Amino acid sequence: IPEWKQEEVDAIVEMIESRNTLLERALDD
Amino acid sequence: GVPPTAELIKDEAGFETGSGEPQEDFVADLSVDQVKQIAEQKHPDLLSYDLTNAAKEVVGTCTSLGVTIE
Amino acid sequence: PRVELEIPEDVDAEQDHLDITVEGDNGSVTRRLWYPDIDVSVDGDTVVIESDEDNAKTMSTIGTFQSHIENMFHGVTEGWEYGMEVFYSHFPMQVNVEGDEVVIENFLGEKAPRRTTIHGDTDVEIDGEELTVSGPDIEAVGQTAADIEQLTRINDKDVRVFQDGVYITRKP
RNA sequence: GUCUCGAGCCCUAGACAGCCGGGAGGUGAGCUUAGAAGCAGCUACCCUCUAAGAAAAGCGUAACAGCUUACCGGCCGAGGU
Ligand SMILES: [Mg+2]
Repeated sequence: IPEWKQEEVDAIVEMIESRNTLLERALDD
Repeated sequence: GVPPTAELIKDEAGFETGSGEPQEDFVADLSVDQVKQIAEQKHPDLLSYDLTNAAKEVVGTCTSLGVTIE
Repeated sequence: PRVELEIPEDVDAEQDHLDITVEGDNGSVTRRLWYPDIDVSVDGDTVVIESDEDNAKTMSTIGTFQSHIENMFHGVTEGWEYGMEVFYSHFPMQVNVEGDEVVIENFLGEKAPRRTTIHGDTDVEIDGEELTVSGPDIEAVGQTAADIEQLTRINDKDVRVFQDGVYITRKP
């Protein structure tokens, strides 16, 4: 798991609380 | 309708030429109030939302010519 | 290895020895697929290309047989289309289809007509300046299309000045 | 050509390739120059919007334009380099 993917998955969660597979991994969270 | 940034710096500086070498040779000079006024003019030209980020684009032409900000 | 190919609803493929015959609404294409230890079969409605060996030389043909079958399916459904456009500069070249052979006359100012031959079933039909080679057997079509362009081969002079001849425009 | 073996790195958080889409603005960087606007030459090579996008890597133009290349997204699906 590369570092940039994790910084992005967490940045998408920052705009859910307030790639297509990177959105899905942020939806289940 | 609104003229370019390259032609807007020569009005409120003094000089009309650039330099033989950019950045290294300091020719023109600007200030704090002398950048926030050039930001009041450009709106459909810039992609920025804020009035803070709109200033960063004007500077992105100045340091590459030879301008020191006070 | 084994590769299972799904045959469409419009398609029907029959086997007799090492020969594969593919029938459909556009025609019937018969082919002979042969190579060491590779066996092709029809499991009711699926085509199976299987061999006990996994060496690169065998894998080369298993792959080639797949594209020979997959392309035979397109042959009996939609068909194969090669588009050609006749080009001339100074001489009024005439390309007319006579019998089971396409003929070109007055090429570069020649008294003698340049004639090729239509391979198999393939339909070569002309609409003025255009020509469209069509048929089910890609083997015959691609070759009949080639034969036409190649018939205007000029080795004796510079092709950059002497550009006369039918060329391929559309590749499927 | 083909066979066997080891090594580092990438990959279902979807790799490699291919096909599609996008390839943005401040801005034609500035100087040189009648002119040069990614791409003659000198020097710099900076920041906005964003999922990306070079002060442009390769061609192309008298110059634009055009075509791509880095770079992002999609399709696909298994190993790849
Ligand atoms: Mg000679």
